[PDB]
Amino acid sequence: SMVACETLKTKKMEVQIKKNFPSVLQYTMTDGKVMYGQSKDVRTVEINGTNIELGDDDVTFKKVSDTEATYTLKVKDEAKKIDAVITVQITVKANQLHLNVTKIKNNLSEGIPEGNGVEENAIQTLSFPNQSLVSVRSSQENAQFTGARMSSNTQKPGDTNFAVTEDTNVTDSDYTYGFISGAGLSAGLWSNSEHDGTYVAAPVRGGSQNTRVYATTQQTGDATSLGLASAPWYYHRTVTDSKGKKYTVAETALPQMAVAIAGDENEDGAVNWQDGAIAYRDIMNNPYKSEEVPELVAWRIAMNFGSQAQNPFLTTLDNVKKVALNTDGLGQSVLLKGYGNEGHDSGHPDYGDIGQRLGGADDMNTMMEEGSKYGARFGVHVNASEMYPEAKAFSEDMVRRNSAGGLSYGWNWLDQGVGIDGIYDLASGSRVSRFADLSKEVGDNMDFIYLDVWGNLTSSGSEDSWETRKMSKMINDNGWRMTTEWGSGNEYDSTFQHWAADLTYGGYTSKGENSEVMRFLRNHQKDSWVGDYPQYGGAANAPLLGGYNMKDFEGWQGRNDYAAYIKNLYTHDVSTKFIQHFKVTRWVNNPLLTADNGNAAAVSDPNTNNGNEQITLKDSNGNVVVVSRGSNDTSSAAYRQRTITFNGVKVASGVVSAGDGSATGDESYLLPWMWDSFTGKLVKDSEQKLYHWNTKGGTTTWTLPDSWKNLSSVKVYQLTDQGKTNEQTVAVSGGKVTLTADAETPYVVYKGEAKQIQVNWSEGMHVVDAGFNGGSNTLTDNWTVSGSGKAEVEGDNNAMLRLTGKVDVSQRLTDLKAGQKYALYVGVDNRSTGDASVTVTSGGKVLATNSTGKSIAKNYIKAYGHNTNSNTENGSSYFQNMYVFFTAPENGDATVTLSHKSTDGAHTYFDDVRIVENQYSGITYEKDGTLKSLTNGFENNAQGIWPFVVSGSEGVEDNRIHLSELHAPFTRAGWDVKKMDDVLDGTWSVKVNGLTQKGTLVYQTIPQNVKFEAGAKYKVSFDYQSGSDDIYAIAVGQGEYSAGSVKLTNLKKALGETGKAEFELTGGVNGDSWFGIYSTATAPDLQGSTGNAQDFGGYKDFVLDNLKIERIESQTRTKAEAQDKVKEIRGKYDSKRAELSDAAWQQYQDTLVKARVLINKNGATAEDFTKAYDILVALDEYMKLKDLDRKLLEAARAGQDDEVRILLANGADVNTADETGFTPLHLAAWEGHLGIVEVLLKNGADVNANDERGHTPLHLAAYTGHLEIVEVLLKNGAGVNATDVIGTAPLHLAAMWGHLEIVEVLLKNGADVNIQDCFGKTAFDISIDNGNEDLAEIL
Amino acid sequence: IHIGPGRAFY
Ligand SMILES: [Mn+2]
Ligand SMILES: [Mn+2]
Ligand SMILES: [Mn+2]
Ligand SMILES: [Mn+2]
Repeated sequence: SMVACETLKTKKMEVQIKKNFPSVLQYTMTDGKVMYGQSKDVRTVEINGTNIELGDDDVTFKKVSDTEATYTLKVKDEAKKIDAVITVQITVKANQLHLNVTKIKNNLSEGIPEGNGVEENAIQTLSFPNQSLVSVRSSQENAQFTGARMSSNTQKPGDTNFAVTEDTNVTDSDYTYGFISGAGLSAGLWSNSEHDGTYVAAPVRGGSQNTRVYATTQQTGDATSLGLASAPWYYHRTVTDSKGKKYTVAETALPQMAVAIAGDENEDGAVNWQDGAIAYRDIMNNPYKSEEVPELVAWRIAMNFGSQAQNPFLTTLDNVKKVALNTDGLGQSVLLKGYGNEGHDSGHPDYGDIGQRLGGADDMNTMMEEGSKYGARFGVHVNASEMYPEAKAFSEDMVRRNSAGGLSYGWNWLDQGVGIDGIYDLASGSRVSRFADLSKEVGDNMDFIYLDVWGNLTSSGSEDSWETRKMSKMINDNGWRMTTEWGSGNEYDSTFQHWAADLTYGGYTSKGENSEVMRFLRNHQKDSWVGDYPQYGGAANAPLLGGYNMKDFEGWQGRNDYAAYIKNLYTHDVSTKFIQHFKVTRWVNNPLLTADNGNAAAVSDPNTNNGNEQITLKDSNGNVVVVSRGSNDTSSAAYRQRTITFNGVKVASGVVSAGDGSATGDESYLLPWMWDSFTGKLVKDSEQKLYHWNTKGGTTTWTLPDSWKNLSSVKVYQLTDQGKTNEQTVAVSGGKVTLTADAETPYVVYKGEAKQIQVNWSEGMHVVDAGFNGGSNTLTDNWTVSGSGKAEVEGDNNAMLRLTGKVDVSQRLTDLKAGQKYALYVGVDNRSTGDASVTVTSGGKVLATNSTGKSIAKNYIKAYGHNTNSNTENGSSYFQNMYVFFTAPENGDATVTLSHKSTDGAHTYFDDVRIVENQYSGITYEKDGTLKSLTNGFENNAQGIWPFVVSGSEGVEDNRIHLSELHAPFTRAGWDVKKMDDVLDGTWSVKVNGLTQKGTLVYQTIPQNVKFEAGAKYKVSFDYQSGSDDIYAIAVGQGEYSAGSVKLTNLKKALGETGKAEFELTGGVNGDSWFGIYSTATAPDLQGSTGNAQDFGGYKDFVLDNLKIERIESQTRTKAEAQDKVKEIRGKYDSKRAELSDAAWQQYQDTLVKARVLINKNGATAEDFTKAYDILVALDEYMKLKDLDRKLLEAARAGQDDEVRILLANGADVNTADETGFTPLHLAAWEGHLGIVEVLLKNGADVNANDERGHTPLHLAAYTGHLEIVEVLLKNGAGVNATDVIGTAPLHLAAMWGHLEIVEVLLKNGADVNIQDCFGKTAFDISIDNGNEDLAEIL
Repeated sequence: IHIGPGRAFY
């Protein structure tokens, strides 16, 4: 007969379900234990925020089998435009129940119109308000609720734990995770809901706020019932872009929810959320490829920036092999930041554009295929929030616009970033097509995607969980694992968070996930937690499960310390990863959870670890890991003490070295590494190993694992960048082993003799060991050394080749395409006066050769391995790439030789031999090996801004100089507020972005790139665009750049119209002549532009293209003419010995001696006599200007208003500085010559000019007591709050004497009284110390 | 600490 309910049953449970609605009455387990569903007649369906209560005629039921039932719900509301038919299936399997919405029929629409058009009357949201799928009563024994919300704050737990009492009153209380326990059963609710709600702490959106569980209380007899329901689901959601265009986008997935009923799953004698959590893992969503996370021991970033190609793909593969040797083959995860376009923050959002200067898609695939053999996973950094005009994806529709209709501007660095319209990008199918472009290039070789900045709201004011879910789906659909930037971001699909794994970022409030519930469930699936960083406290003070601590050695934020990188892996990452090979089963006595933070019912046990924190983890093979805290009191030394046991045997003990690098610990471990570096399956008994580490060093005794108990000895190896070294046989006595270790030195333990990991250095690079990673042995096995001098592999960080004396280092070139053009470049730092060379030969015949003398330019590339902060020698690095261009012979025989000619004793450093296919053919030579012509349109640059090299205007930086790319009309002058062209000719140019008012060199040529012969004449020309007048100048110097040894020619404005520059150059006596671009002290004309228009306008920029350097015919001279010119120059300046500086006399004497050597050499010719004469003319012109500058500094000091005007009208530089850095303005302000101060400033003297002590002319004027000069300086734009080297401002100097009216004019102009010097003294403290009570009276 | 082109201390 007719019954109102049915029974669904499994071997583990029976469930009663209502026929009139998809509700459960109760779950009965085989043991007889019961869990309630929804005891009340609740038949509510919410659609588009409208509640519709269903009647008996609105629902039809069908029992499909003993494990499945189907419901058809008629959901109608004429007033609110709702007429739907919802199909719901209820399935049961084991102890799990699933409730899925399998079909949604809309009787008010024909679906979504083509192109994601607006579906009118669309079912946007759907829910079952107070569905109470699982419920607990106040009348039940130990009725509890446990919830988790998102917390990125180390001091604020994301958990809540409370007893369900009669006073419990909740209504749609939203949680990421929710668990109810009562009467011996526990259950959690899982939903695929994209709803965003209540959170504890998160600095961003981007799926941080995803709450999927709704808790509600109802009255059930005289008891209070707490029921769990799903949060609402999105179906056909209507969204709006930044232009006001509306779209309807289909569901990411159909609505799904589930429960899993647990008993005492961990057999600890109690039933709580932890039991429900073990069961929950069977129903919960698992991030795509989360199964490989325990294998990723070595995370790091390989960095590329600004056309430099600091880390080409094949170099990254070599670093993978170096890390594999040092970790004995542990798994790696390499994030390629700058894989595309010109590097990092270039070419966004063109995901398919693989950096051609890195080796393109071919070398990227070789790196990924070969790297996989070593357990290395690769992934790329992408941006879906900011774009650049150069990117082919850049269009008007892609542009995010504000309410006013203007551009939503991002950051300006290399170029101006513009915000992407995130809603358009999703709804138009644009982002998905760009990811498809990348998928076509990488195939199935790439492991992950790294999504930067998602959640910071630069793509739109939403970037919700619904948006993040669609984003994660298009990425996962391409076989890629999801990773993101922010600690809290993408809770549903992310396996890694940069601001979680890199603990140095953003402080204690913006870290990884601070939840015991979340980390209990997912610790083994993600690197999204809080690791050790004592500084942050709370969760960051010695977490028992550890947490990933990420370091880098390949240029990310200038990180290059390989030793520190490896030390870090062993300090924190090996144990964190070991722990991730097990799943949490029990977690008692958590000190972070208290009654005060809403965790009164938190899991406690005074019979477990003395009432202190303990975590029990288990694997699928019944292996047990137990992690214990020494003390639960933070003021106790034992709070940081941790014991790890593997199957009851101690494998780790002690305090870890502070994650913040502040204090070293004492922790030692002997960890069993049982898994392969691939799918993490168990290795064979032969291949089983243990990793040993002793922080302080010394001797420790350990019990070996059970399978090792009957061995008589073990094989112990020390791990290095060369692999396994210093083999030791260690005795095993009673299944115990004694190990002697050096402090912070890795060791690997085997049962027997272990084989060396096979490594073939520099695969695909046409040479073996291009980076010199093969040790001293590389110079015997791979490279061949010849000569009387020495060849050595030097450097304990990034190994280089170091040559001394007459020595040649050669190697045969393999896999070259016959007849094809190649560029071969190599990093070179020559400290010797003797030539350092690179030569390509084919059977004793030179194909191409290049050489350098002493290196004259320090390396300022932050992302580069050998920048001037890395110390190649004597606290500096002059590493710069030296090129040879050749055609591969039909013969097939080619060899590279790196050599040193001198017997100097001084060193030459070589590194990274790069042979690459390249079409550059712009260098022509004379009959003798010298330069005839060099042309460059920058269309075929293998790497960097060659023949130029980046200078030190920003120090060691991610330099705002790169090769700009054409994408018309967006890169052209006229688009938006853009007044300058990015490109002048062809597709590429050299762009300088906003490096104005630096008063120093921006970039320069170097003799290894373009050699100017001594006395020879050259015509240099180029096409340019400059934002304002005299903001950039052509600089011409000899040797290492020094301020006040360079010839400067200010470039006029060429904004939107290409200018042409041309000048003549005479090669200096030492052959070290160069030309470059100099940033003057002159302020740019912003033409009334405001905000971002100042940077996007191009007023502060410099673009250079179509460089032409050609040797020119000079007027021929006889020996007589040259000898007479010697006499002329000697007649002029021989007497001037005392007048000029000692550095100027040696420069004059050097040039004069070298010119006379050319003249008087036996068998000298007309060319030698012409060169000698031209050197003397350039010497004359130099000495003339030097004399005028010295005379200007003497006229400004002595008080000669007439002479100052005369000298300035003739040629004397207004910004000339003496030995201590005093400009004529400094000397005029000090001595008290108001007229001279006015004259110099009228001409264009630098008012903010610093001497060696950091004193500006205002400091000098304030100290002396020159009111008149103080006022005129401030009027011209002098820095009122300018501080010297001791941090002394002009206000302090005026207070020192009692210059009352100077203090008045300073304070009027905005002098800050709060300014403290290095000794913490204000102007107030300096006045009281000198006995000036009248000055102290003011403030 | 020196301040000027002469021999002035501060
Ligand atoms: Mn239990
Ligand atoms: Mn190297
Ligand atoms: Mn060009
Ligand atoms: Mn660019």
